[PDB]
Amino acid sequence: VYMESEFRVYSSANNCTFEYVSQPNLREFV
Amino acid sequence: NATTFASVYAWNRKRISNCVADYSVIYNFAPFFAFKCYGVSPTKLNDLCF
Ligand SMILES: *[C@@H]1O[C@H](CO)[C@@H](O)[C@H](O)[C@H]1NC(C)=O
Repeated sequence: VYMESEFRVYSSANNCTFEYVSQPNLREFV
Repeated sequence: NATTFASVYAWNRKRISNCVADYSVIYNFAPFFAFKCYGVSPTKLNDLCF
């Protein structure tokens, strides 16, 4: 980012079989 | 209910997922010239899951 005008994390596109959208000091994840 | 369909050589495909597959709303359109089903049964299509 130099807002958030770049998404070069991926290079191409494919099937895209699924998509989901929702809301996003210690934050644990499993 | 689309207003314009693509040609046969450039057929457009849409993906259906994460929704309630109510196939009964399809019958509200014009009488179908062909409704041949293979493997699946249109009578109890809503009973199965895919
Ligand atoms: C959907 O189908 C109806 C008839 O069943 C038609 O009058 C209507 O124009 C169609 N919708 C669109 C966006 O064309």
